[PDB]
Amino acid sequence: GKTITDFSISRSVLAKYEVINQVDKKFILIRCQSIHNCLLVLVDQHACDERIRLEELFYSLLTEVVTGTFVARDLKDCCIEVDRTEADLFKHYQSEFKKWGIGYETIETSLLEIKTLPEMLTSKYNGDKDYLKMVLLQHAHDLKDFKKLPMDLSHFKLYWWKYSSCVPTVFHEILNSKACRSAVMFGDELTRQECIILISKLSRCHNPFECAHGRPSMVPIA
Amino acid sequence: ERVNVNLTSIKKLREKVDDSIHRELTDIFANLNYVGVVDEERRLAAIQHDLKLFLIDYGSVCYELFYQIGLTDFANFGKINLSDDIVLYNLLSEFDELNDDASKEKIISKIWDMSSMLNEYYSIELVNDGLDNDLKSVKLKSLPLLLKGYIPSLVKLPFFIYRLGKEVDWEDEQECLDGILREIALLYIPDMVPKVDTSDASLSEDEKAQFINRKEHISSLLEHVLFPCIKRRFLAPRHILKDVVEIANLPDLYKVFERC
Ligand SMILES: [Zn+2]
Repeated sequence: GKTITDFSISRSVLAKYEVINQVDKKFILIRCQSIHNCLLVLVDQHACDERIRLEELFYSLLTEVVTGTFVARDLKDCCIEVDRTEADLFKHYQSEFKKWGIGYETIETSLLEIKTLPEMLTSKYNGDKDYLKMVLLQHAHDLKDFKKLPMDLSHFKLYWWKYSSCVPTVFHEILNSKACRSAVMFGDELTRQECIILISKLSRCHNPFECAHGRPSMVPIA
Repeated sequence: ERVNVNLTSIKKLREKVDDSIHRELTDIFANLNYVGVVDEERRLAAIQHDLKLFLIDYGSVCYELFYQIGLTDFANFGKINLSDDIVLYNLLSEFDELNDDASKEKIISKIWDMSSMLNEYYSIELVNDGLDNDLKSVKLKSLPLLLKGYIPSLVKLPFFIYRLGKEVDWEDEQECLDGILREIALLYIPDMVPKVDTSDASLSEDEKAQFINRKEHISSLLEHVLFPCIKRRFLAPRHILKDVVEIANLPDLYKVFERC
């Protein structure tokens, strides 16, 4: 069997590096024999820590969903007014929303009765029926418009990133904000040992080259 | 001259498709009789199989069709060549989420880094006028030609580049290649034509005329290009069973008008 040569070059880059030290309390300076295309790289400490945290959160979320252990907290006094086309869309995707803890029933002018929600979404919603409708509609439309593929549980190691694309936008935004807020900031003091641990964890990431908001985590400076 | 593809990622993606094909559902498509468009917004059309009338989600069927042509014709695509110029940095200006240069350039970089792969395996030709550093001058020269006589609508092109960087996982061969096929399929599917109230006197004669012309275009496209292709080579996957609904059994209708 054959593969594509360019896929392995990115992974091998970060494995051939060593930490020099923290720079301007914002970056981690790293250094790369066999330096044909690869020397000095400045890593944003915030972006780095945020990426480590994001993939831990994404692994926990998809492990819970794939194994059917994802918590679905019961919700009371939650009925949202929907159009006929909206009710049809929700009736069609009821089985798909159940996978993410979003449990509902379609009445009839029609009304969407939300029975259960994941803890993550219960927090974000905070009684706002308008927000919850908009958020559930966004996913239903994403599925309908082939922007999001449905969660296939026919397959069952758990490689979370193979199911990363199925994750609804609202869950993605929550996980990005949680990882961002938990991460080390600019101006924060890091010891050389702390920098070594961060770059070590980063090199084991599925996507070490960007932060939680699609911007680079590092820049070459040599 | 057809090039042999021996990639394990492509072999496993083809097995996934082959295993998903629903034999009875494919037979309905293989022997279809296209009637016409039912809904341009919800992308619904009517077909006849045997003496039964079916409601089809053509947007869903075309998605699966173009993904399948993509897998079958992988690394063997014809090119659609593009006064008029196409700059990726200009296309991404439509998105308010990409307010900064770093966010826009990250998308272009991911694509531009794998330009040799995209041109060889997908015929997605990316050319840059200046040096490799300048992402602002990165242009799109050509796109794959999945179907002879069919040119995809470039309305969805700014979304194709955006999703190529943001939605595609470039860190895994199988997920990357599968993702690129899904983005081509989504770009290639015929556009939704949202409902405009023709009876509304407030709307201009230009908006009413263009809505009619957009409706005529999709009708002409499905009849002369898309459905003959769906009938010729579409293999229906099991998950499309909900996108194929029987709306009439014509023998039951004959009795209603039998004695005139
Ligand atoms: Zn952040």
